[PDB]
Amino acid sequence: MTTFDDRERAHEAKFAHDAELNFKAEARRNRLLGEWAAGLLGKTGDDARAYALTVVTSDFDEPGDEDVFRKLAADLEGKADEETIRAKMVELRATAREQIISEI
Repeated sequence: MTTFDDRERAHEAKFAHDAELNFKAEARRNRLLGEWAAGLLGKTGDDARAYALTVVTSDFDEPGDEDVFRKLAADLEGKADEETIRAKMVELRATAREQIISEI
């Protein structure tokens, strides 16, 4: 009865016309970071998937806020160095578009 159908995806040239399919890769930078911490925290399957679906802010650019580092170094206590957090998510600017163009 419902008014929806969302089906397979079809990104054919869409990354330089459309918003909707662009948007995911346009951002992505923080969407994949719970999918990192998941495994380290022992989360797998839906335990990973659901956890990943509550990890987005895009913190830690210039000093003035800094909470994600503070929270991760507690949550991930024993599984990430300070530098292991602060060096990682730096590069994911590239990995963000990459993982979409991988898992099309």
